[PDB]
Amino acid sequence: LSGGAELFMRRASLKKEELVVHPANSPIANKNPDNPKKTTTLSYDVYKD
Amino acid sequence: HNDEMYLVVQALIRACIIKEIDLYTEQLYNIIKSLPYDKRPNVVYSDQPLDPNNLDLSEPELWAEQVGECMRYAHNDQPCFYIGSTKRELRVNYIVPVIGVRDEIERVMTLEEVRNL
Amino acid sequence: HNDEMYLVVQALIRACIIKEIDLYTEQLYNIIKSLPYDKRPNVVYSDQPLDPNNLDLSEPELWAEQVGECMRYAHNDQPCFYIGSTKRELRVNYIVPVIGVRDEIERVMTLEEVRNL
RNA sequence: AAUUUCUACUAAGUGUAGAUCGGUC
RNA sequence: AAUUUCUACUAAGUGUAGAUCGGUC
Ligand SMILES: [Mg+2]
Ligand SMILES: [Mg+2]
Repeated sequence: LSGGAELFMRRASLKKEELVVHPANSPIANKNPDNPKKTTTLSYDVYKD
Repeated sequence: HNDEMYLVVQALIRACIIKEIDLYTEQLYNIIKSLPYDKRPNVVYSDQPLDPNNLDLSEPELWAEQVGECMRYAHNDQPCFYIGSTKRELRVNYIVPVIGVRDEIERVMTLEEVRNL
Repeated sequence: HNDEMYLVVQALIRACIIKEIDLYTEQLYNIIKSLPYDKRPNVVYSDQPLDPNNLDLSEPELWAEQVGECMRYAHNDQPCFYIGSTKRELRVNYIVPVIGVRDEIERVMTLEEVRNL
């Protein structure tokens, strides 16, 4: 170890109005053309940042 | 209550128009999310009511870059259409797909999205 | 032009209403076709403009049989909804999801379709 | 498109693949 | 929900697993 451990608190930037999600149980497309699958589906929320 | 109800009728005409655009945005969102990001059309974007059966090819705001990332609006859950890559932040909510690349595009390309696949 | 345009505007209001019903039928069609036939809601069926925000449970036509076999009706591209099994042949295209068995049921249960699973 | 921050993903289901010492223009 | 006809399916992607002889209230 060494001295100078620094704990940084960080505030919020993205407010609750401009959140965009990948929803639950919806087959969305896939970006990579080298994907052997073509769609994917989860059972919960995948947000944006 | 004469002209006030008249502009209310105009607002209801714009309501049926924006719900036709939202319906075609939903079904068009389904046929676009059916595509694996390579057979996607080059799509005109707008944040204005864009009415694909009454499209005007006049202004130079017409653009033909390939669409993607059509995810929600999770306060109101929408199909959202980034006009470039992931890191361009050009989210919109009104789209009309057309034929091919830029410069005096062809006219409409209505309901031929199943012929893209 | 005094009285005829009045019912023309009423026909446009009914057009906006039936396009709301068609839009909620589209989103509801997707959220029901994303369910594996066991967690399906018990669905009121009709072939009439059914408008779940303006629902009136006064008639004895209320019924809550579990929905199944929801698929495509490509002659006008309409989403078709069977209501029994495959072999009951009672296709409809207007649906309202509620909970449970028959008789003076829960009322509407709109916009809670993600809570089915 | 979910991260200690950055980038390309969904990649076996609130993640996965890499990389990062430093407060200063 | 595709069949020589019927049924349970989607079952590896214009199909899979079975069964069916007679014309006749
Ligand atoms: Mg990223
Ligand atoms: Mg059958």
